[PDB]
Order: sequence, then C-alpha cells, then structure tokens
Amino acid sequence: PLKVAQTRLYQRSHRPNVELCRDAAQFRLASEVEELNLSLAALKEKLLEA
Amino acid sequence: LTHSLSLPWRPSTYYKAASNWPTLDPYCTRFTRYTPDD
Amino acid sequence: FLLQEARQRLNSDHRGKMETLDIDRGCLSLNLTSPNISLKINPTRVPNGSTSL
Amino acid sequence: RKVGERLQDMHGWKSELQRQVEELVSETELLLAQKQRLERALDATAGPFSIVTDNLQCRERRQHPDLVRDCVEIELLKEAELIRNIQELLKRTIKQAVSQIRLNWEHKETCEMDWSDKVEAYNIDEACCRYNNQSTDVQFYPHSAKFEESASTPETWAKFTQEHLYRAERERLASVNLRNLIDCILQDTSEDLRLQCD
Amino acid sequence: RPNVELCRDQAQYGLTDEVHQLEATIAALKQKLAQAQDALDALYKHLARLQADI
Amino acid sequence: LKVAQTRLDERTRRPNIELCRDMAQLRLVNEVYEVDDTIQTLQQRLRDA
Repeated sequence: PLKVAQTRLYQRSHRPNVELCRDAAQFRLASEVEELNLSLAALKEKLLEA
Repeated sequence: LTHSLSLPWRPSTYYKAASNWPTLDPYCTRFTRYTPDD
Repeated sequence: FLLQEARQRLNSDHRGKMETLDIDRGCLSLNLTSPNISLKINPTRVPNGSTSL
Repeated sequence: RKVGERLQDMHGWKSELQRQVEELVSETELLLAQKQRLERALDATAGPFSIVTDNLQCRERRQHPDLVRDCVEIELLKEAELIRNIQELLKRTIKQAVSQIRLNWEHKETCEMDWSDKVEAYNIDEACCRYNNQSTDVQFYPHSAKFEESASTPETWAKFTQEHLYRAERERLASVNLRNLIDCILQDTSEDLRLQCD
Repeated sequence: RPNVELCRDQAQYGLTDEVHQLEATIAALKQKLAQAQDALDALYKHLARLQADI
Repeated sequence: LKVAQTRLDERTRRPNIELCRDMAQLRLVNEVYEVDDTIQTLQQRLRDA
C-alpha cells in the first residue's frame, strides 16, 4: 500500500502542465501515505517492544 | 472538498501555468522536503 | 470569352497549389519543440474530397 | 474510488470535448464550400462585364443621325455600375469568409490542445486505478514535495475547459450566422443582375 | 488542404504508417518497463530474505 | 500598466503565509484594469480624431 501511493502520486505529477490539478485523489493519496507511514512506525516500535 | 492550508505552502506551478494560458481562475485556499534528484 | 474562362479555371489551380505549398512547407518545419504539437482527434482519417495521385 | 470519480468526470469532460471539435470540423466544412460558392459567383460575373463593355464599345460605333442618347444607353451604364458594385461586394464577403475560417481553426486547435492534455492525464489516472497490492510495477519513489505541487483546483480545472467550449461554440454560431449571410447575399446579387439584364 | 489538393499523397500513406508504428513501439517500451519493474520487485524480495538470514 | 504588472509579479514569490490578500493586492489589480480602460478610451478618441 505504501508502494502504490508513491507510484500513484508520481504518475499524477507527470500530468500535463495545466491538467496538473489538486483533485481530492491527490488529497487522499497524501493523507494515505502519512497514515501508512505512522502506522508502520507504531508497528515498528511494537516490534522493538516484542 | 476542502482546500486547507499546510505550513509549507508551494504555489510555484500555478504561476507558470497561467503564464502559458492567462485565462485561469485563482489557485487560492478555501512531505515537507524534496528528493535530492528533484 | 473561352480564353477568359480558361484563365479563371487555371488560376483556381495556381491559388490551390500556392496554398497547398504553405500547408506543406510549414509541416516540414513543425519540429518537436514546435509549440503547437498535439495528439489530434481522429488523426488518421481520410476526409471527404480525398482524391488520389 | 476517488481516482475513479475523477476518471468518470474526466471522461465526461473528455467525451464532451470530443463532440465540440468534431462539430467544428463539420461547420468549417460547410463554410469551406460556402466560401467557394462565394467565389464562383465572382467567377461568373466577369463574363457579363465583358458583354456590357463590348456592347458599349460597339454602340459608340454608330452613324451620324442614329448616334443617340436613349433608354439602352441608360440601362447599359446602369448594368456596368451594378456589375462593378456586385464584384466589390463579393470581394469583401470572401475576406470575411477567410477570417471566419481562421478563427474556426484557431478556436478549434485550442480545444484540441486541452483534449491532448486530457488524453495524457486519462491514460495516467487510468493506470493509477489498476494498482493492486498484489501487483508489482509500484516502487518506493522517495517522498518529494513535487508529488503535491498542483497547478489548478478541481473547480478552476473545469472552468478552463468550460471557457474553451463557450468561445468554441461562439465561433460555431458565428459561422452559421455568416453562412446565412452568404446564402442571402448570393440570392440578391444574382437576381438584381438578372432583372437588370432583362 | 483545399478542394482536390486534399490528395492521399506519399506523405499520408507514410505518416499514417508512422503513427501505427510509433503506437506499437510505445506499447513495446510500456510492456518492457513492466518486465523490468517486475524484476526490481524480485530483487527486493530476495534482498529482504538474504538480509533477514544474515 | 508596465509598473503595475511587474509590481504584482514580484510579490507572487512571498514565502508561505506572507503571500497575503492585503488591500495592496486588490488595488493593483484595480490599477491594471483602469489603465486598460484608459488605454481603450484613448484609442477610441484617436479613431474618432
């Protein structure tokens, strides 16, 4: 899921120069990465506690 | 949806865009770092 | 009267060829950078008048 | 789901942008022939002018008692003035026709550009929707602020196309109005020249 | 091009061919990319394995 | 109009929160549109003259 969101955000950065827009997709695609990352951080610290 | 505001604001593109096509509406409101290759 | 008509049926050609030239030399130009490049709608599509060689 | 909405919408805008520009091809084609009907009237009005000039040149060739100012000399001069006034009216309408065709193609190429950009994006957003966790392809593209750097808000995005479509149909209605003007100007100048010749 | 001048010319039959060719080439590179990002995924999975074992 | 356009184009590079809808922004847009009005009324008199 982290892999996908970076590839989704990268391709959308190659959208044409006026067609490059701040659609809600971009909004979620960003928030998505944040959650996925902070969730792996919570999972990474629990591996340290385990 | 909601056009919120992040503390690092990067409005660069809009400028170049309206530069090639004047006809354009405001890009106003209503990952804090760059890749080294960028 | 006939010779006058030949002139107005031979000029049509001249005008036609002179225009064709423009939409043929301009084409040779259009080189990548060309600021008007674009993926046209139905590009490969024989129009109506399409004659032959 | 959200990317999908964008496609559906983008496709709604793309399919509709495809109808505008193909229709502008058809109307320019109707104006393409109406400019040619405009000229071939100028093609066929030089013959009557050479008839009137020959008739005036041979009617000065009369003997002494019959070299007279009569009704034929009046209507032959009026026909010569009417032919010349037709040709200048027909030359001006041709120069209006070519300007309408140029503005049809300029307004057309602009609309097509937006469609080119849209096509590129469609393909990109289409692929982005077929990214499965159990799919390869995806990679760890290092985070970058350019992933969020945008150049239009969804609203402004539409506006761009909306505007393009508005002015594009303005060229449409205009040519229609001019093709009515071309049709009326041919029926008048042909009939005035026939009534003068009779 | 106007009236008759709109003629199927050596260019039309040629350009129309180039289009088909370019679209096939574009397809080849797209499929090739997919056969390479696939390899990178394998490379990564095997690295993870080798590293966990180390 | 030459000053009024360059004045705004330099102020479009204010970092982050500094890029503000202060009344200087709306007045210079008003300044740009007024010179366009003035240069359109003055070319009207030249065509009349």
